[PDB]
Amino acid sequence: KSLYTNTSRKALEEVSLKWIDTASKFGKGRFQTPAEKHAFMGTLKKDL
Amino acid sequence: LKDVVTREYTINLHKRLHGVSFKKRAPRAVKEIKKFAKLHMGTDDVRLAPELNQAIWKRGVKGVEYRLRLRISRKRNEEEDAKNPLFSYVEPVLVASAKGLQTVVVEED
Amino acid sequence: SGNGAQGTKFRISLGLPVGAIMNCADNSGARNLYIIAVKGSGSRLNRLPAASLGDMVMATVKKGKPELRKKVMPAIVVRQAKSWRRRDGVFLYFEDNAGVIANPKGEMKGSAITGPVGKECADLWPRVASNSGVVV
Amino acid sequence: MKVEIDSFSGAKIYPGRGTLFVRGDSKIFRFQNSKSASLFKQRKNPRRIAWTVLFRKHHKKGI
Amino acid sequence: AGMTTIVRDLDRPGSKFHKREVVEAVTVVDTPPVVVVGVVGYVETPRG
Amino acid sequence: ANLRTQKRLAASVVGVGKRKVWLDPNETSEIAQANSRNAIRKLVKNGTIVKKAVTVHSKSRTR
RNA sequence: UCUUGGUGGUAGUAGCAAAUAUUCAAAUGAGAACUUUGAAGACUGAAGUGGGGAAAGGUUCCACGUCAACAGCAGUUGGA
RNA sequence: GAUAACCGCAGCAGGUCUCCAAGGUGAACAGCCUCUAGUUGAUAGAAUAAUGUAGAUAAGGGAAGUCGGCAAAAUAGAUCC
RNA sequence: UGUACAACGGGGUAUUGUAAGCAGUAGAGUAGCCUUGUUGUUACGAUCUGCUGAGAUUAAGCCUUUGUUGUCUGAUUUGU
Ligand SMILES: [Mg+2]
Ligand SMILES: [Mg+2]
Ligand SMILES: [Mg+2]
Ligand SMILES: [Mg+2]
Ligand SMILES: [Mg+2]
Ligand SMILES: [Mg+2]
Ligand SMILES: [Mg+2]
Ligand SMILES: [Mg+2]
Ligand SMILES: [Mg+2]
Ligand SMILES: [Mg+2]
Ligand SMILES: [Mg+2]
Ligand SMILES: [Mg+2]
Ligand SMILES: [Mg+2]
Ligand SMILES: [Mg+2]
Ligand SMILES: [Mg+2]
Ligand SMILES: [Mg+2]
Ligand SMILES: [Mg+2]
Ligand SMILES: [Mg+2]
Ligand SMILES: [Mg+2]
Ligand SMILES: [Mg+2]
Ligand SMILES: [Mg+2]
Ligand SMILES: [Mg+2]
Ligand SMILES: [Mg+2]
Ligand SMILES: [Mg+2]
Ligand SMILES: [Mg+2]
Ligand SMILES: [Mg+2]
Ligand SMILES: [Mg+2]
Ligand SMILES: [Mg+2]
Ligand SMILES: [Mg+2]
Ligand SMILES: [Mg+2]
Ligand SMILES: [Mg+2]
Ligand SMILES: [Mg+2]
Ligand SMILES: [Mg+2]
Ligand SMILES: [Mg+2]
Ligand SMILES: [Mg+2]
Ligand SMILES: [Mg+2]
Ligand SMILES: [Mg+2]
Ligand SMILES: [Mg+2]
Ligand SMILES: [Mg+2]
Ligand SMILES: [Mg+2]
Ligand SMILES: [Mg+2]
Ligand SMILES: [Mg+2]
Ligand SMILES: [Mg+2]
Ligand SMILES: [Mg+2]
Ligand SMILES: [Mg+2]
Ligand SMILES: [Mg+2]
Ligand SMILES: [Mg+2]
Ligand SMILES: [Mg+2]
Repeated sequence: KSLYTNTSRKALEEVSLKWIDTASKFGKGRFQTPAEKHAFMGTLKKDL
Repeated sequence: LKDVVTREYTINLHKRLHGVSFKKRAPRAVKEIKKFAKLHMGTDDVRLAPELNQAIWKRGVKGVEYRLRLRISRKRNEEEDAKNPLFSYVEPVLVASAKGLQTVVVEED
Repeated sequence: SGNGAQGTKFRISLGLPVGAIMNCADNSGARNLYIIAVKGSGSRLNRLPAASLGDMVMATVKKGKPELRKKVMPAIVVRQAKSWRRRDGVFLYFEDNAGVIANPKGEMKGSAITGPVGKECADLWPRVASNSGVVV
Repeated sequence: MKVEIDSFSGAKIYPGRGTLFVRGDSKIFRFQNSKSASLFKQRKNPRRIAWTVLFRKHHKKGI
Repeated sequence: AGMTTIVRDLDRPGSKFHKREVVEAVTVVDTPPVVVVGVVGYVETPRG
Repeated sequence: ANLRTQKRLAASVVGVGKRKVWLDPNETSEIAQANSRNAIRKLVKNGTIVKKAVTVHSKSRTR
């Protein structure tokens, strides 16, 4: 916890996220979900 | 356990020679194959076939293959065996591709 | 930076140290601008004062009208070409470095800007936005 | 939070990703990565680059 | 665990980017619940 | 053993270099008894020393 | 800053890093990174790390035996 | 006849006169790769801190560095203008 | 002797940019066959098209794993 009570207007700001990035950090990711990846790329050769 | 056994393994030499000096990739492939065979057979004395040495050195000093299929047989050391009475001797296996192959026990029949 | 600009500016990445020759984007007659100074610049040993988009610089005219050359006049950097970040996450840049000749309170010497103008510059300087066409 | 389009490759640009380029004649080119940025700088045609959306639409892949 | 990035609206009156979207790096700390196993008593002494 | 003298003698007998002289590794004991050029000649006849054919420099790509 | 001889500390230390590069087996041996042979990999690339000579050296050539010293690691090898 | 047989205190990256001279690229006895022939000798093994030596790359600016563009980069062959 | 760990294998993620092979009524054309087509033939032919966002690589300091095969008592020292 904060050791002092901060009233600096950068604190006391109620944050609401609009979006969280979930693309791959193991490269330059392009897709947020595998469903998005499948919708962009269509169907590949990989076995069903 | 049971002493003499012949198995086939695939060694990933790509991950074992990642970042190695170019004039040392094939000597360190020889030494990683010995390290691999000591890990899998429990034998400090590993002998490598010169066919395996040709297979390692096939594309020169820095062109070691990413994957070798090795037959390693653990054997009985004869004519005044050393601190370990077993030795492990490593052959190459002539395969079309060294990918998608699991470890298999070669039976002696 | 200094006096004349209307508003604060977020920190844009510095692209233009002193000695940089940037294009002259107005129709004052000058073809380029040699940056000799940056307004509102901190004191640090060995650091070249470096201009950024929307900054007021002091500049000389190397190529241009004989009435414009051999003088120190204020200019305002309108195009950067060093890639800078906006707080909305965008990293952006132009092809060229460009600026417009201005007076010490930021009224423009020319009256028309060729090419685009950075939005940070147009919000910092109202006469630059007045004489600018497309902005980013 | 407007998802943009790669100008070279047609990939989707989420916020913070890639680079924006204002060409000197004031046309905006958005790139999802430095691959698209570099092949734009190299004057490559997207119609001849086999993995781009504009290649695949012209060569009629994936319908 | 590592970082990701977010988009959120800004509630900062007087900022130029008031009520617009900003992209912010965030660190994700993976926090499973802690198990309480002990208690320790501490007396104040002239040595601490 | 030490077959250095036999490889030098075998090169001089068959008329090639020492890089082109093959000695039988399984017949080292009776190679080592060949201290004379006549004995080297006899091992060349019985195939214990082999002329070890030339390394090819093909001119097909040149042609 | 004596002379000659001997010995320390520094100190098992500085170093033994130019000339692309070695590796597997067998043999020999008490003992093999270094010897021999096979195998593979490389290099000099014909103004050569090849084949000969001039000066100089003087037996270094070659074989057999052999490793105390010498080959600034080793040595079963050697211009020892 | 020399990165060990010569001189340099030595088996020293120095120095020391000459002959012969394959294929390809290419103007070329350049550089690069190969054939014949020769060698694979130079203490090794493990790890990959700082600082080095040698080799590099670098956004935006482009000599603002420094006594001085020192070092590096840029240019490069050929054909036509 | 484990909801173990390892080595392989599988999947995901990622990078590159469409592998080899086969086929083609694609190919600037040139050279042969004529019982001369008219989307005849034979030889050579950069490249192109389909199978093919394929193939390759992927932890070496990426993620995951109900798969296969292994491994799991060597040594030394310590007492108020
Ligand atoms: Mg990452
Ligand atoms: Mg295996
Ligand atoms: Mg590395
Ligand atoms: Mg090499
Ligand atoms: Mg299998
Ligand atoms: Mg200061
Ligand atoms: Mg003047
Ligand atoms: Mg004779
Ligand atoms: Mg004295
Ligand atoms: Mg004295
Ligand atoms: Mg002493
Ligand atoms: Mg010592
Ligand atoms: Mg030392
Ligand atoms: Mg040194
Ligand atoms: Mg060296
Ligand atoms: Mg041996
Ligand atoms: Mg060694
Ligand atoms: Mg080999
Ligand atoms: Mg070479
Ligand atoms: Mg001799
Ligand atoms: Mg001896
Ligand atoms: Mg010695
Ligand atoms: Mg000794
Ligand atoms: Mg020796
Ligand atoms: Mg000797
Ligand atoms: Mg001599
Ligand atoms: Mg001297
Ligand atoms: Mg010398
Ligand atoms: Mg000498
Ligand atoms: Mg040449
Ligand atoms: Mg040759
Ligand atoms: Mg050395
Ligand atoms: Mg730079
Ligand atoms: Mg640049
Ligand atoms: Mg310039
Ligand atoms: Mg100047
Ligand atoms: Mg100066
Ligand atoms: Mg100065
Ligand atoms: Mg001067
Ligand atoms: Mg100098
Ligand atoms: Mg210079
Ligand atoms: Mg000309
Ligand atoms: Mg394709
Ligand atoms: Mg490919
Ligand atoms: Mg193909
Ligand atoms: Mg793979
Ligand atoms: Mg994992
Ligand atoms: Mg099992």
